[PDB]
Amino acid sequence: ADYQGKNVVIIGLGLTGLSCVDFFLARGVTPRVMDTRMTPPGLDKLPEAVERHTGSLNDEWLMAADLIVASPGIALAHPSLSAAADAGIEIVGDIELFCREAQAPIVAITGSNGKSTVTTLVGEMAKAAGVNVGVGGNIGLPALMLLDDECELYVLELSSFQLETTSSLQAVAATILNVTEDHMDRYPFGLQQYRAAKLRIYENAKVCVVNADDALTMPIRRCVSFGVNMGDYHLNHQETWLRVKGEKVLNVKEMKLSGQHNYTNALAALALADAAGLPRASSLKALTTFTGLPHRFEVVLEHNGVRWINDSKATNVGSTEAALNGLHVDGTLHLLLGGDGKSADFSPLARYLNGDNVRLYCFGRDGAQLAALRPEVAEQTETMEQAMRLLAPRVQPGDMVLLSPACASLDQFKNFEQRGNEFARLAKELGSH
Ligand SMILES: CCCCOc1ccc2cc(S(=O)(=O)N[C@H](CCC(=O)O)C(=O)O)ccc2c1
Repeated sequence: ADYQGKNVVIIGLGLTGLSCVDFFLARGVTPRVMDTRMTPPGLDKLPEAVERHTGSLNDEWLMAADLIVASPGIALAHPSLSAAADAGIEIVGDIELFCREAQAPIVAITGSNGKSTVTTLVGEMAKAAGVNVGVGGNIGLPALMLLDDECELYVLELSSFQLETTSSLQAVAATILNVTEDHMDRYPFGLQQYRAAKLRIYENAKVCVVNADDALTMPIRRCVSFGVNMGDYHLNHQETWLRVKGEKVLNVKEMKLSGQHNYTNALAALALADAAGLPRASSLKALTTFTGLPHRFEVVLEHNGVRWINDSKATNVGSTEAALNGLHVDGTLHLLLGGDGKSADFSPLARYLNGDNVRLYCFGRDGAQLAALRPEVAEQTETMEQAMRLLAPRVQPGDMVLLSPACASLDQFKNFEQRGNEFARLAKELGSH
């Protein structure tokens, strides 16, 4: 694509908004930037020659634009964007701009849970094969920061929000790992509308990879499948093995990751890597070396008979359910829940919270709603720190402390990483004498 002479408006700063700014400048186009936040991240990094408008949208700028580059963090349904669309003004996001330029095949991964794990895994499979790979998108570096004509493969995590503004993706391999309720604050037509956004990832994909166990991951109108008991890629319990069409490929005792949902993450990653043409041996090797992502069921302290686990990356109900389903606790589970629940129904969690060995410590915007899952075993505080200091004295040898909050952190924190980092610091303070 050619942007010379166009009036370009970018909505949303941050590293992504900045990567869009840098993208245009390097192409001889000075964009203008707006953000609904008064002091958006990276404002101080924004070059002085770039005009900016913060604290609201600017309809004069939007309606004058030839191209609007919209952060995934702003709804296309926002009246100002709806007005621009009605006017025939083209709206894209960073992923769209990237796809128009990329000169290597793209593996594209979305889903409500497991997408960063599968993304990072496919990256490691490529690295083990000696492929120059760029890994990022919705995690790590924004996609435009990966663009390099020496890159031989791109592996992108894409959110439902990014997908809504992307039209030119033709993935070599694409998957929706699963679809469970999330982002309902952005999808007023409910679960099918959210699903529709993710289904975009399959458009013009060379191979589609679906979850045999989740019908919502399948196109409305074959794909390769992965699953637990069925699928082209499936599990065999003997010990557990990864299998491809009846052939054993890996005894999961060689994996550092554990738990059934990580075994299906492994299958999804292998299916994508196979479709991308990566050698099978090096892909299997990566499965054995990968240790996990920070904030993803991460043991931050195991001391004095107590495991403290940072699962701050659990920003939705289905992710917290993945941590709880099949969870082994010797003594009492001390579960930290809270933040901005994005209008989620938390009741699917209730079935894991029965018995004499669970306590709930509920905080942030939706703390009262979370406490209400089982009031008799729940405490509510304003902050996660308060919750930690409340629970710490009650922790006994055999117990587990688990931050798996089922909510976005954005009511009280910059992001789930800062929430995880704060938890870890507090765990280390409170978990020794
Ligand atoms: C003009 C836009 C101003 C707001 O900027 C944003 C950019 C990206 C965004 C991405 C998302 S998001 O939904 O993709 N990610 C959050 C992350 C939660 C957490 O880290 O605790 C979530 O899954 O709930 C939400 C809001 C966003 C807002």
